[PDB]
Amino acid sequence: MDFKYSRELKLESLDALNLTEGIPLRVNENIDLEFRGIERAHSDWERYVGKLNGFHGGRGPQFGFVSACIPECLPERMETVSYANEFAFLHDDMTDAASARSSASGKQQMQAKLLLEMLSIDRERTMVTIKAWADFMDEYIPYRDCGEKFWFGLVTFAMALSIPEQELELVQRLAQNAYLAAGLTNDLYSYEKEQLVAERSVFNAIAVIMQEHSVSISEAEDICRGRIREYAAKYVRDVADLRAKNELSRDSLAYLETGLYGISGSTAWNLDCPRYQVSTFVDFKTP
Ligand code: NI
Repeated sequence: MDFKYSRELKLESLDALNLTEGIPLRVNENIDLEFRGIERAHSDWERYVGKLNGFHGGRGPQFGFVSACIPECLPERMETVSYANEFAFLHDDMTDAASARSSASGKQQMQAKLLLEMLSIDRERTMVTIKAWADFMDEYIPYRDCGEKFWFGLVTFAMALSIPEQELELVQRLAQNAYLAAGLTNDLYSYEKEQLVAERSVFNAIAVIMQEHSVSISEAEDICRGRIREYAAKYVRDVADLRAKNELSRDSLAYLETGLYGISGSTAWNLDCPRYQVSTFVDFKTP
């Protein structure tokens, strides 16, 4: 990728953790815009939907989820992209909690305001993105909602990418390995806090592995880490081969390369994000 908006960050712990196949960590320079989008999402959520208590979404102590996972996000789209990602965190927690009339009406007002902002930035890519977003708005083999669809919609909007229709099936199929690696790492780092929250009241790969093999948490963590490494290594190999052949469109290769930084960025963010820190646990989280 020809980097214009991000910088590489040295984080030696990633080498020792060995979950990211040596992919470098990159962070968008416009962290301040990401954090502004997060704060506006919180302000709107409290205005339209409900009170926040002990809620943490994409913000981290140094960088946020979007700045690390979409490092080449277009600067003038960062605030809107971060808002939408934070909205998704809020909406997903409320949907988990649930699974009232004025809060659901408030949530559609908040969606409409976001849709208007996106349409004002990029009409055609907004339509691709919201069609991708439509749904959202025993063993490890059956364990796996289409969260890839949210991220596909967000990245293509964030970087003004248009995937040719004739490449979409292939690109989405190859991206699945990056989503599996990042998603398994996510479950690996969220399990402890999730178990704490459930025991005070778990669809997580750690839990699924423990049941499937009748093993302890740390034994399941090792199994999960081995799977993460397989998925990430396969993805890195595929992207490397596609970039060397240079046959796919620039936009499809940009999306797949961004999948690399989604792996390194989400893993680095998981380490100390308050969302998964046990220290930030509260009783009666809202949403
Ligand atoms: Ni290959």
